[PDB]
Amino acid sequence: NQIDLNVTCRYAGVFHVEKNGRYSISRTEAADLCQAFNSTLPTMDQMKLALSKGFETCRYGFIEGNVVIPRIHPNAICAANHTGVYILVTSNTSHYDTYCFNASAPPEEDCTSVTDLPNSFDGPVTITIVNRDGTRYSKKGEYRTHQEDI
Ligand SMILES: C[C@@H](N)c1ccc(N2CCOCC2)cc1
Repeated sequence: NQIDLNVTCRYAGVFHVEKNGRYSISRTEAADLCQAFNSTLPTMDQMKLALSKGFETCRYGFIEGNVVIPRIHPNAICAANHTGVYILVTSNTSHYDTYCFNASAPPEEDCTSVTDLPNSFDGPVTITIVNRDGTRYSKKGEYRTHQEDI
């Protein structure tokens, strides 16, 4: 019973979380997942500030109210070569990665690794935080509160 959570640098508190190496998070699971990091889904203003500090990904993820890709450098296979906070407009499907916002993170680029999952609750799952540099932090627990996401 294992969940891998690939996480990024934080930019103005905002970071990206990909579960199990594929788009697999529902909006309800995304809110619960950020809560395990003492975090919330970023507002659009929080994500725009993160972008301005250097944050970009090539993956769709939830923020509060939308699914987006923050882009700095145009790339034909990332948000169709757009820059800025690219907003997904038309999709059939509901599962994406998520972004999270930790208000206690540093104000600008924080590319140290994530070494804790501070607010996970008791549970049976081995949850592994996987950093971009490969360093891992694992803990037994659970973060999902909605049955439909388990
Ligand atoms: C580098 C180390 N002090 C550290 C950095 C970030 C985190 N996380 C906490 C959970 O939410 C995002 C950031 C944990 C520890």
